[PDB]
Amino acid sequence: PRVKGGTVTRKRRKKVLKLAKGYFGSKHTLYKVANQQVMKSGNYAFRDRRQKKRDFRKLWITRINAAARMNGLSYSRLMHGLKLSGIEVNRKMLADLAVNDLTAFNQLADAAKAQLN
Amino acid sequence: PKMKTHRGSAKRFKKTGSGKLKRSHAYTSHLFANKSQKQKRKLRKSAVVSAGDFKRIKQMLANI
Amino acid sequence: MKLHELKPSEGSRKTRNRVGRGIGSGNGKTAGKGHKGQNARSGGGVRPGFEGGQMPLFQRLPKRGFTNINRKEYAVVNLDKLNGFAEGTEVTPELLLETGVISKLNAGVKILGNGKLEKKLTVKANKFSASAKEAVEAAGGTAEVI
Amino acid sequence: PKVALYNQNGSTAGDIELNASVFGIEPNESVVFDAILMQRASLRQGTHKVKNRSEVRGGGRKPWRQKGTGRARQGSIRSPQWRGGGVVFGPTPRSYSYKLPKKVRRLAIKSVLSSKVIDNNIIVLEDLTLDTAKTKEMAAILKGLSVEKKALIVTADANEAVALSARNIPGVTVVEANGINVLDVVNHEKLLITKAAVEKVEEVL
RNA sequence: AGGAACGAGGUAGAUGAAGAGGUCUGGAAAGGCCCGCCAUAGGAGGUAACAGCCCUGUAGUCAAAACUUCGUUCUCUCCU
RNA sequence: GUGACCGAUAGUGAACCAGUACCGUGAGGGAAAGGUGAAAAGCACCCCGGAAGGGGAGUGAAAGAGAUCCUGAAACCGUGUGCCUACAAGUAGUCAGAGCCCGUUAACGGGUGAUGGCGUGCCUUUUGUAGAAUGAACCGGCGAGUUACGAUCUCGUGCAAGGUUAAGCAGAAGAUGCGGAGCCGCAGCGAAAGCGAGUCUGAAUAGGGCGCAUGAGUACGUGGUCGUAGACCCGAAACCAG
RNA sequence: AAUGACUUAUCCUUGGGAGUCAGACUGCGAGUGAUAAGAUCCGUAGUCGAAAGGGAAACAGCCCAGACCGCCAGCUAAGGU
RNA sequence: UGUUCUUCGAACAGUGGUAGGAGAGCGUUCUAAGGGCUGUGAAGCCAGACCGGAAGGACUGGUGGAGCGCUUAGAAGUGAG
Repeated sequence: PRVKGGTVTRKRRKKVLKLAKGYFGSKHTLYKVANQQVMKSGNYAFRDRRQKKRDFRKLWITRINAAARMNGLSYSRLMHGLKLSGIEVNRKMLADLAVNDLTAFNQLADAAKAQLN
Repeated sequence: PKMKTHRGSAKRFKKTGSGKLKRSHAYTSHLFANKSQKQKRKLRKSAVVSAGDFKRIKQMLANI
Repeated sequence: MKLHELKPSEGSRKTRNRVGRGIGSGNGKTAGKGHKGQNARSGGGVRPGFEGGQMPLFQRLPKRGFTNINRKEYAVVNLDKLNGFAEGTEVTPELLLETGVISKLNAGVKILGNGKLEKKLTVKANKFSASAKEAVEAAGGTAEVI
Repeated sequence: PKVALYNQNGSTAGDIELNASVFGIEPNESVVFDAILMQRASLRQGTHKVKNRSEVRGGGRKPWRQKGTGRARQGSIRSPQWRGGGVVFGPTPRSYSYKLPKKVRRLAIKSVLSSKVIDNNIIVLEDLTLDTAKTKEMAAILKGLSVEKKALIVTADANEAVALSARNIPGVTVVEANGINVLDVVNHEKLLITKAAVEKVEEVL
């Protein structure tokens, strides 16, 4: 028998175009650029899901460096003090929230001061 | 239609008992003054078709 | 068997391999034939008896004639086939053909001495082997050439 | 197999012992499946045909020359990518017939008869006495044996009163004793078979 | 190497069963529920929406003034 | 009379005034184009307008059903509205992200997003392409591993050292029942005569090659592949006949 | 290549199905060339081809390291503060 | 996904990939089996913030006005950038 196949193609095209909603110009309107933009967005989403894990970490390292340099130490000396003053595994964005809850960061900084000398 | 049998390969080769078809040696019809007797007593004997040749020519002799 | 569930035998049927129906399945664009060769073209391909212009294997080897015009195939009856008659009298090719041991008569019947027999048989055939005749005569049987 | 007899009035006292060689064997599911697929094939005609690239009513010239124009090559007026059609392979008229080996056929019919016996769907009616040619009597007979779904009527001597009747009932198919097959047995799920038909198909198959 | 009648067909037709069943939604029931019939007829197409019992119809019983197509008999013709 | 045949780019070129319109001096080539509603009951009448075309009022189950007239997508063209845009160098996205505006198949909600980080389309062909190498203006439809007959292998089924019948005759052009005519295997070797659990070469009761010894095929079905077929689609320049 | 160990889980035979006969760069060792070439032809190891990620500013082949997916977890390599 | 133990299952190891090989699946049309939705509204079209590992699938609201789906099988004019 003969197979026409009319609806499943248009279903695919509308699924791709609804995935490409909000794009600029013809990239939310025409299928053949929307599919390319959706595939490129998938690669970008995987890559940036990898990259967010480390640029958040570098922002927290910056904030901890600023808060430590308020107290007279650099970042590297503060982290060396935290590994020496007991094995404390206090993670860096909780240490960044500790300056939203000052002066709890200053007490850990004094704990770092205590056994660096 | 039926598969044609390669008549030339039917004239050269011969089926054996599975087989490993039988064949004759080359260099056995001409210029015997330039070949030694030890070559001729071995070329007058029969040989077996090698496996690399067998995987190529076994379709040509399917109908025996 | 119930008709509204017709379950096939496991392994008896297989899905036909779709060729050139997308890249995710495998056998995609190039359809299993590689890139830009003669074997990738439509319609072949070369002959099976072709080595790319090298002189082929059959053309390097001599002919080995010949074929006899009137060759008889006196074949085949072994000694173990005669044990199917219990106890059996008058072993005849006209009887052996309708028994089912011999499928087709080819100009005669030759009885060959592979195996052994243990019974008394009156044996009629066209030719006998030297070991088969002695094996019939050692059991007390009679072998006679038609 | 212990199959109770029926005499379409009582019915009835007594029974008939069918042989175990036909109605008592273990059913082979794959054999009946292959028989069903073999029988469903060759019932279809295969009378489907489309015009190939050579068979379309079209000229052999090319619409434009090979080089010079900024268009495609397009050697034929109606190539498969054109609107003129279109198919290189298509459907072609062919026969779907194939034959199973004979032992598989006998095993299929005996196994489907045994599988109907062990499901207690077999009804035995001796001689099928029918006085008139009316289908009302046959419907009353089918009502008296509590048959509401589809059914077979197997008749050894092929009586005309049985044959002309019950062909207007959509679920009832009257078949001869040697005319039995896999599809009618698997399709109706109940058969009404006479003693003469059983005593025929026991020695036929 | 010429014809006359009997039997079956075609070119054309007739007859041919059974429900306005009641209620509901509907623009219209051929649909749902509860109910009875015909059937050698439940092949199909229409009917205001998916008919078996609405129409044309179908299965069977039949018809042929006039053309032919076969089969049988007779006339006729031929024969050591 | 029937289709595990098509349904308006399909199926005859042609479901429609089709070998028609049109093109060519001629031979010849050769289209596109179906659908209101059950019933025209095809909008009486009023108003704007020269008319076309509208807005009411009617017929209709539906008038967004009103003459290419069932349903009516996308490219394309517009009108409104929520949020951002006139210091900004951007394969136009993604992650983070305040503000503003709404409430969902209530779900770590949806839309828009100032700003920061990262990021040179897709395909083909290539040692190597973002490539300034090729192809695509966009959207929709159509568009390329099929089928017949043989061969080989795997798996499944039936029977097993015996399996299978073809044509044909009966029989819903169906299954099947009859048909063993033939085919393959049941041990081979030798060029052949021939011999045979052996045979050939050879004077050889020696050696060696092939094969049992140490042992499963057959008939169908699916799948992979190969031959004969345009054979995976499209494409020449050319040749021959009338 | 041998027999005594410790690690590993690979290795032959048969049958079915292929693709590949344009390779490039780097390090080492040769030829041709002018011990010129992002040159040509070889042998050897790696990488690319067919490999994303981090570093060499960008830069297939260099250095470090092989991406099933998710996390707003930590420690490190090359390279840096 | 592979191996071992096998005491519902657990442990360990693996899971970049072109050409290519193998396996498991999702969709389209038609047919056979039963069973079931439909004018108290089918297919189709439009929108949604739903579900599944994927091809995909459901449920609501609107348009539409008459067919469609499910099942286990089987065939193919079997999926378009």
